[PDB]
Amino acid sequence: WPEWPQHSDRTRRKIEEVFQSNRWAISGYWTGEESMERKFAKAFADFNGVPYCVPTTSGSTALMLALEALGIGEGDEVIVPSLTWIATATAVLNVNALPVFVDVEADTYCIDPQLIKSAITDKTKAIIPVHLFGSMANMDEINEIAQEHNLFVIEDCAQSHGSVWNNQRAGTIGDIGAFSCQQGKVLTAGEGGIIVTKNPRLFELIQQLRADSRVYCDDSSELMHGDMQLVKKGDIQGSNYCLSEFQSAILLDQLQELDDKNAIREKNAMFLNDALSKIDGIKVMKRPPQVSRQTYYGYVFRFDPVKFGGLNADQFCEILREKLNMGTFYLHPPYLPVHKNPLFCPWTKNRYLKSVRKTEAYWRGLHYPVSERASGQSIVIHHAILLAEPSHLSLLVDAVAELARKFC
Amino acid sequence: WPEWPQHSDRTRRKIEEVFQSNRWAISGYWTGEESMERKFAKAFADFNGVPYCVPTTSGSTALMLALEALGIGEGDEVIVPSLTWIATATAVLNVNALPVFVDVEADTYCIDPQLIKSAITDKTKAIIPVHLFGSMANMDEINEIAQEHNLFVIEDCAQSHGSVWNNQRAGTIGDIGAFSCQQGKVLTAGEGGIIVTKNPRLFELIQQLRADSRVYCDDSSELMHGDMQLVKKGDIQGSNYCLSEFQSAILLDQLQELDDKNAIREKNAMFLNDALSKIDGIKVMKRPPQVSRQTYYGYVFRFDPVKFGGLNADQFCEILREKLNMGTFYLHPPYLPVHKNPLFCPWTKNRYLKSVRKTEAYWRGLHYPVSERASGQSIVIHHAILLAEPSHLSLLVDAVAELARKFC
Ligand SMILES: Cc1ncc(COP(=O)(O)O)c(CN)c1O
Ligand SMILES: Cc1ncc(COP(=O)(O)O)c(CN)c1O
Repeated sequence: WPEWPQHSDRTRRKIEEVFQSNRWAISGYWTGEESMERKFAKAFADFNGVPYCVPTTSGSTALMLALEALGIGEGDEVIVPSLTWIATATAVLNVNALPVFVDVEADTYCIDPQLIKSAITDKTKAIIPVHLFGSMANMDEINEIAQEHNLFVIEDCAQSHGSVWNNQRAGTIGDIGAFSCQQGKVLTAGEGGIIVTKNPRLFELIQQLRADSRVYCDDSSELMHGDMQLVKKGDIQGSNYCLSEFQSAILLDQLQELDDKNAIREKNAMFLNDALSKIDGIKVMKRPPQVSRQTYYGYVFRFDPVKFGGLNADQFCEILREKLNMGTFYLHPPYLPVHKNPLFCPWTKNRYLKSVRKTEAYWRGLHYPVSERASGQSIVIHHAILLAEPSHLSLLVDAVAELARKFC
Repeated sequence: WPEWPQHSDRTRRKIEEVFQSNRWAISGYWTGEESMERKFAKAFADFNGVPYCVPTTSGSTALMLALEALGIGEGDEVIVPSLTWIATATAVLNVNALPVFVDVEADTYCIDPQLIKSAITDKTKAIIPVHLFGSMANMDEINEIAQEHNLFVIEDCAQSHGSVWNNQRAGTIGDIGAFSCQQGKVLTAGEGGIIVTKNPRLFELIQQLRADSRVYCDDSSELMHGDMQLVKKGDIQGSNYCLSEFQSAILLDQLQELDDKNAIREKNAMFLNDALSKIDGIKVMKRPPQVSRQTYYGYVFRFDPVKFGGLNADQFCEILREKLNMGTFYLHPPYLPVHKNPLFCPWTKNRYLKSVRKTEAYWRGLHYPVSERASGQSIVIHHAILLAEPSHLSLLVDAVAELARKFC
């Protein structure tokens, strides 16, 4: 089976270019030509059809800085989906705000717009929709709600680089878009993050937030070898969340084939959708008409335990991995909801305000039915598998079909 | 003149090893052999003679996590020197605590122990001494004060990798040591950070704080290809501050020659100390008897404006750079004190608690005479210059000597 990550001599070439420039950080001085960071930023901005792009250290930090740039802090509430990686919620706690969970839709696993209004209070300042696995949150409904209630929208696109909703790439629709480039993502450098926005003011603030209150110099063409490209601004307090040049170089390389590989993943995902949907008891995810291009970080399908011998997703996956010989990293059940995830334990850290970290019972006692049911009756196939030949993917289909015949 | 950073085919070899392992992140699965992160951690721990080492994303984040691990948060005060990079103070604000500045010593530019007591209040929980440029803070005095007042000590070693005080490497003396591996530092991968501690409990907490509440599995030798090396713990809430494998690889390479290069820098620094000290009006930094090995991230010497035509450090440096033909990055005046640095502007961010960010007047109105005088009558030579041949360094000495004769 295809493995992940993937590299080529082109990747090595980009790394060699960093060594030749002898500039390993954006805070390093100008050595003659543009930094890998800015070259990648320009390329990704074009890819996303978004005015501004600022690379950073991780998707988690990308989310945090997005919140900081919007002026979110103590006393504020931010609405987030219960089903997602814990970072979507911890980024909120990191800025002293309170994450407020809302359940997801049964057929997309993305935040349910019809449950958002009920969670809005006078403290609500933003919503962080997540385009989970291989689906997009309903940005039409979400932006309508955000507009009516004067709320900001931050798109968590860590699992949807390149997805398109009504001809707008994921991340360009909300006020600020955040991406992760951690190893498992479709665009990766091992570690890495990306922030994008259409607003010029936010672009300046984001730069400062990740470069110790600094911004790019007025004109890079006027720079001489030895001159600093980052200059003081001081409009907003920032810290160091600069991506290394080695990572920006790898991202530049990986980006050149992102659209093509996403196209392959989608072709195969659709193939699976039509094949798996014919099996009684299997339900594929519902694709919104507004989505013209879907990036599949993870291919998800659901099953009815009643029609599959009462198996839970863990057992279902174990059976499939044995039959297909693929690793746990590549075929497994979805995350546990954030409020139930052992990795989510805000109350254990004094750094968090007592008013927002609450107590163990406060979070664990929350109830979000749809999100909770997900890890028990859904199967997630990592995108690398979607790069395999159709003949190979057919084996997965046959496996699910066999298992089904075993209970029919 | 020698430039920085510096690499070799050994550096390229380490990078190729990461590509061969196809594991680019510590959160990636086991691919057969130990991660670059753990190999570097083990090597650096041996280098520092410290029990535990956890690599992270930056020196700024290293400081922040050190504070989080010690339980520092809202309502706490942390004593820091006025003369240092702004991160020493912003890391404190990042955990919702209040940084409290103390002036530095005239002949070392490190926090003045005799001024620390006066700053201690019932809210004080820790002290963050910084081993600035080419000097070490008096750890004897600081640990005595910390012991008497029940305070934690976090050593900011971003500018002193390898320094030795009473046969203990910088960072191993306090409760937790933090290091930066940003491009300009003596040990670098473009971006990067390191945390070290002697305490087993803190080691576990630090791991979780940088890996989303996870720790290393019980035994890596029992791991099969495909298995995750990071496992859930949940004793303390963490976020993602994992160093990429590419960076850990470069650090492993750079570490192998760190001690030798530091030895060269020190030999040359001493040469300069004996030569420059003979010039009327020039004062070298005072080296504590307890320091047996001094890492010179920056070589600093002071001058008496009264004996040097009233020149300020900026003009003095401009003259020297013209005569020696070296860049501003390599020869320049010290930082402005943190409270006066335009990059330090806590009041501009809502993320910070109103109680700790205060106002512009609160910080800018502070007064720390020694730290303030530093940027006006001190010259800093970047460590790369200290790797030059003695004959070349003599040119610097001749330049200062010429300038002196011009005012005599
Ligand atoms: C929705 C979401 N947000 C944020 C993150 C964090 O990304 P990172 O591990 O690069 O800090 C992830 C997982 N990578 C995620 O799935
Ligand atoms: C004392 C000190 N602390 C922390 C830092 C921050 O280091 P970093 O740029 O790797 O986040 C620096 C400068 N690198 C520093 O001099």
